[PDB]
Amino acid sequence: SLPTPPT
Amino acid sequence: TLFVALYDYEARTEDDLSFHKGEKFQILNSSEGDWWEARSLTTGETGYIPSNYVAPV
Amino acid sequence: GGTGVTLFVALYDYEARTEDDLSFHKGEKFQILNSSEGDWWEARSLTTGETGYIPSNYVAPV
Ligand code: NA
Repeated sequence: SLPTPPT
Repeated sequence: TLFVALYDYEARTEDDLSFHKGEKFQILNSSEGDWWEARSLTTGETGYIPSNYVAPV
Repeated sequence: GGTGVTLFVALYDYEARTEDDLSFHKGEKFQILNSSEGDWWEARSLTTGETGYIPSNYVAPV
């Protein structure tokens, strides 16, 4: 349920 | 035992913290899954953070 | 925009959904090679030596 990093 | 934010995060739920890249945290509970309870060392606020957004100092 | 650390651990098992994906198990260690696409990262498995795509919300810093 973690966000994807904003990379 | 300090952790550091790798990225900014904007939380939209009541119990999740918003934070900026570089913000420092003490982890309070990592036992309940991949959202950890933490204290921001900027605000003193406690709430949940996504554990993939922070790394050990 | 990238990640300041480069050594990651899988939080979950993952089965490749395409030939250029890695499959991996919880605990597996990775070096990240390219994070610039966002949701999908290129990584090297430190178990197999193989390079391929991983879902970026499946891993966390060691
Ligand atoms: Na909040």
